[PDB]
Amino acid sequence: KESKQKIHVGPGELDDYYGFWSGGHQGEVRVLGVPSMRELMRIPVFNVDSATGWGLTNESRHIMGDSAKFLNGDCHHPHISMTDGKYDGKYLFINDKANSRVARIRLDIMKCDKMITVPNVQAIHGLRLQKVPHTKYVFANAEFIIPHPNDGKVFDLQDENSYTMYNAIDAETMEMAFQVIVDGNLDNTDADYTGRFAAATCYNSEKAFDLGGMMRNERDWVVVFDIHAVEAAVKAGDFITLGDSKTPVLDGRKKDGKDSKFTRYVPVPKNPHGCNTSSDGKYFIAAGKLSPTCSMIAIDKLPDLFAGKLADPRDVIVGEPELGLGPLATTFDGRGNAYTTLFIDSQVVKWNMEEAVRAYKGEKVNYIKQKLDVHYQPGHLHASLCETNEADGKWLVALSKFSKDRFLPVGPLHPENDQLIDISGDEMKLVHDGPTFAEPHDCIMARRDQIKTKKIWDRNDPFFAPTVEMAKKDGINLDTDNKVIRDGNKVRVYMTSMAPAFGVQEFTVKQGDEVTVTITNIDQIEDVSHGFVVVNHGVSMEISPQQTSSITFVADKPGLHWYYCSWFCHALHMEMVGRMMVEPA
Amino acid sequence: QKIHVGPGELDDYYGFWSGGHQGEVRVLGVPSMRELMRIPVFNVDSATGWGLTNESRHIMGDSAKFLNGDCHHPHISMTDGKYDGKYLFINDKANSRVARIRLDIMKCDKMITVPNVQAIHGLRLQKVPHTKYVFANAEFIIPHPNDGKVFDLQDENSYTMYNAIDAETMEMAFQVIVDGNLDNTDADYTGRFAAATCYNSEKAFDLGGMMRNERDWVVVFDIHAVEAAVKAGDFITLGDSKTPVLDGRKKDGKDSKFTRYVPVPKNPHGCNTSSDGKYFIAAGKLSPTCSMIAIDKLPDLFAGKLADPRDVIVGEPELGLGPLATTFDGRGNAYTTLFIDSQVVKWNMEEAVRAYKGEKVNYIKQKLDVHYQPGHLHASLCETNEADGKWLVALSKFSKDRFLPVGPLHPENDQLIDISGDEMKLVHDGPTFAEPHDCIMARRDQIKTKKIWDRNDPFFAPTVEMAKKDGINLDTDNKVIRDGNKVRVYMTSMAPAFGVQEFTVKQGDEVTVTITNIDQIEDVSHGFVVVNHGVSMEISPQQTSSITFVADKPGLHWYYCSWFCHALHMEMVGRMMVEPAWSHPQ
Ligand code: CUA
Ligand code: CUA
Ligand SMILES: [Ca+2]
Ligand SMILES: [Ca+2]
Ligand SMILES: [Cl-]
Ligand SMILES: [Cl-]
Ligand SMILES: [Cl-]
Ligand SMILES: [K+]
Ligand SMILES: [K+]
Ligand code: NA
Repeated sequence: KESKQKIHVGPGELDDYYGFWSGGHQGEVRVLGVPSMRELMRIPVFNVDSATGWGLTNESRHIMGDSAKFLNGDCHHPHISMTDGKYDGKYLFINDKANSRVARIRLDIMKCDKMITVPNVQAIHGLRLQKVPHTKYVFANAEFIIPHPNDGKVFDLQDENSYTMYNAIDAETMEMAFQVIVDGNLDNTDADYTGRFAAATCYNSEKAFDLGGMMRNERDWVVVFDIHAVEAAVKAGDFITLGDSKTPVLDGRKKDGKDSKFTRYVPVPKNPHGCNTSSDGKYFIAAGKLSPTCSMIAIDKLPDLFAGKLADPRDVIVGEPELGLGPLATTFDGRGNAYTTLFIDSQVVKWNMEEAVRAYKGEKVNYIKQKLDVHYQPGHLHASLCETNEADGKWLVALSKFSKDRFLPVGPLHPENDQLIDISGDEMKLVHDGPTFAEPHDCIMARRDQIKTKKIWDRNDPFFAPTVEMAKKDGINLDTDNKVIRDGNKVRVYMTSMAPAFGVQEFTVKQGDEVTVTITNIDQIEDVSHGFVVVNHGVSMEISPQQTSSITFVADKPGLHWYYCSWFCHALHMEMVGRMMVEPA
Repeated sequence: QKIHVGPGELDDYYGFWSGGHQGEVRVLGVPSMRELMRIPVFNVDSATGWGLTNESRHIMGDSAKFLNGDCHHPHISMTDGKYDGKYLFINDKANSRVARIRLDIMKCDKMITVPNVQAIHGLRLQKVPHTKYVFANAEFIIPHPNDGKVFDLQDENSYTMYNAIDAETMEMAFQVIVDGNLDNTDADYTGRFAAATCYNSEKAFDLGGMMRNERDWVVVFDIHAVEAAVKAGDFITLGDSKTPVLDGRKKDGKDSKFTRYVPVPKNPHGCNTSSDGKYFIAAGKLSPTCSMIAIDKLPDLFAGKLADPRDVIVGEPELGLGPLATTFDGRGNAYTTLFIDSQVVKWNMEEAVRAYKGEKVNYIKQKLDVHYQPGHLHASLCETNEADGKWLVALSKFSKDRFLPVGPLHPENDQLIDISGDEMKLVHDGPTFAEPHDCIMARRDQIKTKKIWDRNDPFFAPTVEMAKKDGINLDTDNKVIRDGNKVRVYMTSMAPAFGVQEFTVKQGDEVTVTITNIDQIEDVSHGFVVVNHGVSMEISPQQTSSITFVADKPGLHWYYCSWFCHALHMEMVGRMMVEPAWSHPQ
């Protein structure tokens, strides 16, 4: 009834929830403790991390594939895998708008373990997960219409072969499952609580490239996907492929006004943005952005819509409440209220969904409960467990783009303001302003008990299994060996490390040799991480307890070159060093 | 003392944290301990494009090829022994660099690779009469020349050097060859003396060798003597570097004019100047002590009026297991991390001095448990004669069970401690990524930042020069300049529209995009990302930023604004059209 949760997490006390923040155009994922709002860990994903060597090590570059050549990413939408509509703590997925990727993070090790470049698209933006029966598919929007093929003969966005596609990735294999060509474009997406339906907002129904063109239509739409119908067509072989990708491609466009089997287009005003599934599974709610509304699609009416039982796609709209200026996203407390960010008015508005549905029928009922000022210009917002049937109505985070005077000045570039709001009672209460770097757009919270992590690595972990395989071809037992393998101009150093000593403390090579150093940390004490840096060679990486990590570099400078442990690991940490001796050409 | 900063309240101090082996500098508010900004330095930042933009790579020079750094020691420029808020400097141990950050724009504006050395570790600034020199230690002994003919650390031409960088020019000023090696460093309150700890007086490469001697030393530098030798032209140069090199090694037991070696146990680490200017305090690490060098006595030591370099030691208090660093409250107390005992020990410097003369007095005042294994520690304004005795941060290397589990890699634990009273009080546990080693605090009124860029700012003046060569007025022009296989796009940006919304190139063209943000509203930053080309940068109000990339893929390629700038931010986009190679001269 009253909103009175405690926010202080004192020394020695622990946070109640994990928070997983997108890193925005900085490209990483950040783990926070909630309600303290402190950053506990950074998980490199699309960024190159000097500390752990993500982007430099062989294990990381193998996961990134050819996209290892890119040093940037732009991530917005972190989501946790589900079983039976509840978080299962297995995986976190996130998009990369800058280089068109999806990444998977394993929540037991808190590392990115798979990455895919989505084929034949540009800019992976919207991303959310199937909820029921479990996260079989990752659903991802490609935002920008492009020519097909994109070979430089045709540039017109109006061409019959210019379009974008909705993407489904197999969550477990991290291979593409299928793609659906759509009209217009794609902004954000969500899924239902059965597995049959997904939905995405579109703001460029006009297929224009200019600002005024993209705002011409009074209504764009939410495109709804009959995933069962897509799956049936794939199983029957009723698909095409594009370019050199084997991914099954289904055509979800309207042809001469005739609907595809795979899609329905529900008109929604106007350049709508957020696309959020209510926790009771009743509605896809589209945030109206240029229209001061949200539109509520009754998921219960979608089978009739696809069966041809409804005379008009607008018939699945059962509410369209007027809320305020610039609605961008919606979340849920599991008590029947929705909470929507108003970018222009700079507020969070709390409103009762069933009352909004009755107001749409002509009933005189006030569905707006409260408007709370936020600081300033909120984008997305997220209530604890909102993406699950266990939405607990405890905490809300609103992620606001202009912090202005809310923090000390730090130069021309400002932090975002991610504000923690207590929603446990009848009144929302602002309790903490959290400055963050580079515009997290969205975040996701999980109860402490939904996340189970490893304290030390398993020696059979898939994360470094290819390196274990390399060692096997060299006849190396990584748990014990300290040896230097010579192979023409290639040199493969294998060593164990146990604080405060590297297992190989010197080695000699020829100028120009390509050197690979593989280190296995055989300490068993939790938290005794080691590092490895080769001075003046651009080489740096983490080796945590029982991990094997490897890095490759060319020894292009004759002479003595020191290497050292970068992770303070022991009172003799400064002395944990070695020498690479490079004999001149 | 208020410990919690509520919504709408501001922090009272800035904190500048080192980013450790992550390579950036982090700006925190104190006492909230929240991170307000990240300043990329040695890391590549996807968000702002540091390491990708032409302006950043120009500042990095040839070292722009490295994607890593390892920074430990951030320090703020001083005038008359007080922070003046102009510059922050920090080391790079990984690739042997020093970087300068301009505190008005909160960006690294200068970087230097220190010549003929390996691993820049210790770094601190001259205090008096102002920060003319940045002092930096090269940690590892190497051969000179390091050409692969000699590897022996015991060769007469194998050594390391102490380094002085001109703070304003960010060019080398001089280097001093030393015996042993170099760990941490600090400077006095006169400008004459600096000092550095050494742990490898043995010139060894193995753990046992490096621990062999019961004492190493702190080496003291007479900067007046170095300066006088440099003006007299009495120096040599190494390799292709023109930096004056002076010889501070002993030769057959005889001291050089530039250095004195004060025996100190044992593999000492921290080297900290007391805020009253009396002492260089070396933390004994493998010896459970700190050693106090009376800066008073250094002139006499350099004049030969003392029988034993130890005679400048006036205190050696026994404190506990693994002393690593010392800081100061400005009330006559010192605070020392004990890495092994996992504590901060508060002690009275004058009473330790009296105890050294046999007067039995208990100089130890309190020991506070920290969590766990503290390295460096920093009290507010400790590096100045304004040491205010309010806040202390202890930066601990093992956080274990102090935060929620996050997998095998744990955060560090930087703990905020109230030292305003007689009793140290632990108030906040602050988790941090990648091992900040040290940090530095400044009062809010010691830092003055710009809200909008100046159009003549040196950060992008080279880009303005390039534009002028093309006849461009960056404040107004939206033009595509063609120059063979180079294409130079110049545009203004004003939310929510790029001033050039489309341009066409040939496959293989080298494209430079230069964008000047002509919005005047504070906080209205723009971004620029080219999809699937690895291209990303920030353009803040009144900044010009530029980036260069190869249009290696035919077809249409979207670009977009990455910084939420406007209600129509999703629609602030453009298109690069790349004509296929088969349609152009092979
Ligand atoms: Cu291993 Cu420090
Ligand atoms: Cu410009 Cu968003
Ligand atoms: Ca539209
Ligand atoms: Ca020694
Ligand atoms: Cl959304
Ligand atoms: Cl309620
Ligand atoms: Cl120090
Ligand atoms: K912002
Ligand atoms: K650590
Ligand atoms: Na992959």
